[PDB]
Amino acid sequence: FRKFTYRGVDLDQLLDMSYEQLMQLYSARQRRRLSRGLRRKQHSLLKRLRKAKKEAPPMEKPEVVKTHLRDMIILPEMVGSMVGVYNGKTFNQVEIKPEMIGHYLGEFSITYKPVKHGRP
Amino acid sequence: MLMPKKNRIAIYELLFKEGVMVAKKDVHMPKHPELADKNVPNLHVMKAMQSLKSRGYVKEQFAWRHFYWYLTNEGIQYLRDYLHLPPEIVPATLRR
Amino acid sequence: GHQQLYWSHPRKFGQGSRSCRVCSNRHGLIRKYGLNMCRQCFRQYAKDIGFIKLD
Amino acid sequence: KSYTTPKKNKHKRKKVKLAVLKYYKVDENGKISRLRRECPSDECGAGVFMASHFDRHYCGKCCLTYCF
Amino acid sequence: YKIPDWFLNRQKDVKDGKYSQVLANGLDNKLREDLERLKKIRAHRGLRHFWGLRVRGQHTKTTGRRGRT
RNA sequence: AGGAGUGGAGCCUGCGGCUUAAUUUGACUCAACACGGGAAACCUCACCCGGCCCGGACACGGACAGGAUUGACAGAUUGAU
RNA sequence: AGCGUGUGCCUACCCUACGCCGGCAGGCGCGGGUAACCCGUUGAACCCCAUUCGUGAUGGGGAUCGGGGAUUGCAAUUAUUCCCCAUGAACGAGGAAUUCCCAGUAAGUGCGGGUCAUAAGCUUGCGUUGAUUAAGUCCCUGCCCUUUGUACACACCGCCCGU
Ligand SMILES: [Zn+2]
Repeated sequence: FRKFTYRGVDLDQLLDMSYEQLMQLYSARQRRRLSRGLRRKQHSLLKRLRKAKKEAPPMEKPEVVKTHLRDMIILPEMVGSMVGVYNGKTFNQVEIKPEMIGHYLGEFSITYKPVKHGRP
Repeated sequence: MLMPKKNRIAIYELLFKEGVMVAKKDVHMPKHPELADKNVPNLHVMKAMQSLKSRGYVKEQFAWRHFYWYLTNEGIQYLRDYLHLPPEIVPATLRR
Repeated sequence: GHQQLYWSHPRKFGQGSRSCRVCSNRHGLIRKYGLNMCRQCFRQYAKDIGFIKLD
Repeated sequence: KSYTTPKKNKHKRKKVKLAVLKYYKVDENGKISRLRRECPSDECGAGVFMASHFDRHYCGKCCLTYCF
Repeated sequence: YKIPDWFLNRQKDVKDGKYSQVLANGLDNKLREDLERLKKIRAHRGLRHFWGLRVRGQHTKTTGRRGRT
């Protein structure tokens, strides 16, 4: 029930505010990726992924597009999505939160099983 | 082996002038260094000369990273048959 | 495209930018004075370079 | 060999017949009447036609799409 | 009182974004809602903090002997 | 006779064991264990999950310019235009 | 102080002074060097001088942990690296056992090379300061030699007796 904000501004403003100030809103590591240049040397799949998140289904559960990417910086443009990133074998499904922003998608997916121990 | 025609006859005419060429072993190299005037590969070139090895027209030595090819007189008359030239021009190896 | 996907990892940097100039293996390279050639072939052909046993 | 994962077969181009006889229209006169629009670019020659799709015509080695 | 902003310990907080200091109880509280924030957002750092293992990305095979009995 | 120590505490690295879809393998007293010049984010890679290309030179026999096949576009499709 | 290193066939990654911005890591211009010339008189560390500290797990020790900022690269999450502020655990000189060492030697320091796009807790060298103890033994631990016995020669992991 509590309102959500990111450094004093609200999610409608986040979808209203653009990249040249999203760099100063975000941290130094995130903005260094944004300030490196165009997303076309290798990030053509990133461009088609933001298009595939820009296409809008009607009011139901959000569309499922599995991905082979773990170095994605998640943006406010595709919050509330339905996505599973590649883990080497399968796809871990995580519903996109509004506090989900600011991190990596491959950070939020577990890859190795937690280690159990029986008898040596 | 979906290789073109004009590049191969360019290789053949530069073979008929001098019957020896050198080529380094590098599959990941799209351009020949000596034949920089036109767009030619290298892997198709070395596959063409190992096809000439399978036919029995040259002999092959590989020293460090470069393939070496040597022209034979039976290879010379094969070049004369394939290029259809009269027997009046000879490669410069036999000349003085 | 296979012809455009065949070179997707550039070899501008890293260990893959160079290999041995004799045995063509990417281990034990000597970048000092631009030898760019592995240590065992270095020991095999070190006498032919001019390298001597003095120390 | 036949493994657990089935192998998708390669694109078997079906051998069509009388295709080269399908370019121009045969009439009483000797004039030509082709059903494919010509290629005005310099990448593909003047004798190179387009494709015959349902909506838009496509080049060959030019790989150029001219919409309407 | 004209101090530099970079000299503070906590800069650009996720709640407000303004530069400020923190108190001892405030530091303990801020660390603890960071703890269940990571636990409820279900991240790898949150699971590592929940299991009590190394979260900064180091080896554990030889070191870290005082983890449990 | 001594000196510096190690083995004790924390930290880096290797091996064994456990775990893992995979935790690739060699090396077990001197004479293996900061060794393979091996400080592995991607290539390294030899390990697992996934998808294409042939790089089947060729000898013979079925097919031949009337076509033996590669290179691609609205869109389901992994992972990619 | 001294070994050094310093712009590349494939190849594109060189070493830097000077002048501004910023606490800082770093950012932009500005020259030199294919090298005793330019970095560089390589103003290195240790040590010395003058305060502060006062036997208290403490101003020792900096493991662990949160946030912010910079560079490399297509990409840093399973922190690549660095900088700044907070966080201050174990540790009061370590049992059995065990290693290296005779003069510029051990040891305390720092600097180069390899590793290297980013790069040293590893290794190889360089340099500073610089000792205690001994000119012997076979006790331990191994090696070597002589003599002696052999019914052993594939050689004690040997040959060989009886139920
Ligand atoms: Zn065309």
